[PDB]
Amino acid sequence: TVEPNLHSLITSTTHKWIFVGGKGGVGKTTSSCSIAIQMALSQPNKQFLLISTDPAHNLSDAFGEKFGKDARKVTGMNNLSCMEIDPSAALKDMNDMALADLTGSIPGIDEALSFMEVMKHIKRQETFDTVIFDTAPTGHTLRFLQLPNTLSKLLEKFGEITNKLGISGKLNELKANVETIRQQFTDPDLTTFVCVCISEFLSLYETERLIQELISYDMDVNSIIVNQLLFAENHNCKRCQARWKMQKKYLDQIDELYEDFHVVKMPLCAGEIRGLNNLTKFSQFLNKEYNPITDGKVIYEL
Amino acid sequence: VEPNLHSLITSTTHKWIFVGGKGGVGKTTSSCSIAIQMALSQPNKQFLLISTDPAHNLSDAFGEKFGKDARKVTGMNNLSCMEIDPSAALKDMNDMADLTGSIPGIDEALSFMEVMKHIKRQEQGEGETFDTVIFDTAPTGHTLRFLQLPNTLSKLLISGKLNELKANVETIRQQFTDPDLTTFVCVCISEFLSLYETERLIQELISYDMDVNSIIVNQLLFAENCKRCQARWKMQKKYLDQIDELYEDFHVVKMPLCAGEIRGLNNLTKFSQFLNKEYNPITDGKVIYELED
Amino acid sequence: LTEAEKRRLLRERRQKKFSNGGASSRLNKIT
Amino acid sequence: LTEAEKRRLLRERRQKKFSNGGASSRLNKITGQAS
Ligand SMILES: Nc1ncnc2c1ncn2[C@@H]1O[C@H](COP(=O)(O)OP(=O)(O)O)[C@@H](O)[C@H]1O
Ligand SMILES: Nc1ncnc2c1ncn2[C@@H]1O[C@H](COP(=O)(O)OP(=O)(O)O)[C@@H](O)[C@H]1O
Ligand code: ALF
Ligand code: ALF
Ligand SMILES: [Mg+2]
Ligand SMILES: [Mg+2]
Ligand SMILES: [Zn+2]
Repeated sequence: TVEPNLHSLITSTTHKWIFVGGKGGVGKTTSSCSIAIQMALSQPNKQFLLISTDPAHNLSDAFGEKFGKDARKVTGMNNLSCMEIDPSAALKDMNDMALADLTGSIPGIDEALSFMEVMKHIKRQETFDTVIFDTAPTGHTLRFLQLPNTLSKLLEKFGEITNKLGISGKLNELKANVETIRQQFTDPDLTTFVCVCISEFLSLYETERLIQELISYDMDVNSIIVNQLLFAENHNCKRCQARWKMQKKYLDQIDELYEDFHVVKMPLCAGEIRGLNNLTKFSQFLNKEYNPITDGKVIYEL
Repeated sequence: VEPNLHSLITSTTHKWIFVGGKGGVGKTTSSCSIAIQMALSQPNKQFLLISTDPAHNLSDAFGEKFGKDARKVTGMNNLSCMEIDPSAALKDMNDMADLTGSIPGIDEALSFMEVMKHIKRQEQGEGETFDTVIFDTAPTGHTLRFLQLPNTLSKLLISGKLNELKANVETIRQQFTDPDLTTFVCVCISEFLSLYETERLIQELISYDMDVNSIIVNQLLFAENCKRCQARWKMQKKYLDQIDELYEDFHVVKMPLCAGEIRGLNNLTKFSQFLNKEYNPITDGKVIYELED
Repeated sequence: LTEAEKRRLLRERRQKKFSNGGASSRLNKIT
Repeated sequence: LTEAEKRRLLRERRQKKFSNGGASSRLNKITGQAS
């Protein structure tokens, strides 16, 4: 059967691009920090970068130290770095190196700038060995992941306007770069999308639709983290027991819907999970599955 | 400052009510609840709940299917919902562009067009528009881009029909910056990530001259009246003490974590009462267990 | 089953579940 | 103190908290007090 953990991914020697996504507030940032820590600890000789594409960044807030537009090592890690894409700065730099304010607040500019960052890595490919993306909630991340296509068409159309309105070299460079990205993003050994959800109707239904959308783009998804589980069958109050009954109802559907996926069940801990120490502690259960009987005390150990 | 939204629920001036905050805090749940309360309180008025989250949840919340064209919520006479599918909307305009249907920002562009459409219908005395629109917004970062749009666009700006858009942008900017007409209700949970994000969000909104005077603190345990719950309440209480101080000039509406998800008109209605008359853990405790299916 | 065999099998099974009208069916079973 | 007067007082108070370095001060209060 399908191991209920991310060990295969954590030990992958092929993946270059790992997206962590799903509904708002389900634990994308927490999980993406966790996966990254596990990858860096499991593969000491490789360099990892965790990039936030959520315009409302939380990497700094989760680790409790200051990251920004320039990649920077996580304090206490030899081989993990974080970057929080900064649009103001990014556009300020473009303006200097060649308005930048007014386009700096245009809806879509965040996804545009995030993708541009991907393009820079590709061009240096020809660094970090693997990039993990802590993505924006579902709706806007799908727009980002549509970019390779949206973009090749826009560039084609842009070239048509130019022919009519009397440079081809740069369009081709741009198009070639987009193509490399599309090729890599649709290669199962190079990129995967790990979904995060909670065991509730709104999250489950959104996760299924997200996954269908991803598969239709030929993006790989083989892993789902189900977060914030109560495991109240393992001194639990009336509220916890009723809520766990709900969680189990959806967990049963999840087990059937995603029987072909790694389904990784993670506990709600007795506090928020912040700082390297606590994130690492939590992260162990992505590698070796949480067992409520034996590991139960860890949720109080923050 | 009363710990409820009663003043907003019974307002006779508001046309635009945004509901926003960090992901998963309860924007959709709260916006439904606020909308239900207003519709129940003002039967003579028609309310539209619109989702600007591209990953729509209004249909999932109520358990019936909505779309780009307004449809009344089953069991209400004066509450409707809207969820725009950019690909459909654009196809209808084309009939009346798949490039554009998946361009990042297209969601905020169409949400904005809908607002402009409503403004125009009203200025033109069309008999069937809504009195008040409640926005169930996307999580913080993109909702700020949306709210930045009136100004960003205002700067950016056949050419006549260009300046016709100019005048509409200005009309929206005028209304969004009028505290009688427009307000933004923050939703948060009592945890550091949400707290810090909420304060930054509010500082941005105020810099836009958008009114913010109310905050919903959701998913509260109130455990002082199970070791996990006891420890998590201690955490929530620590941030709750900060919230009380920070937002002492705001309506701070404290909502309980219920013993299940809140879906369907009946359950959302039952939750919503506590936006109008503040929840009392000792008195109303039983209610968190009264959700149906 | 080898490591590589199991990987290809699951890939195919995951794919098969969304093929044809699989996706639409999955949505209905959720709703 | 009528509701109109109170509404106006609260509004002035809210705005003042975000004026004159009060904004950065509020942020420091949140981060400064966090673990
Ligand atoms: N399993 C968990 N147990 C306890 N707290 C959690 C867990 N997963 C996430 N959190 C907390 O819940 C909140 C939302 O998680 P977060 O990673 O910010 O979500 P997302 O990035 O998807 O918005 C944060 O306050 C985080 O500390
Ligand atoms: N006070 C509450 N008690 C129980 N469940 C809640 C409460 N508030 C929200 N929910 C549930 O929590 C999840 C997130 O709420 P939701 O309204 O989708 O969030 P947001 O719209 O901010 O993403 C949903 O499954 C919803 O039913
Ligand atoms: F995850 Al949401 F609105 F559905 F923040
Ligand atoms: F609310 Al988030 F990533 F911080 F969905
Ligand atoms: Mg996050
Ligand atoms: Mg929502
Ligand atoms: Zn409990």
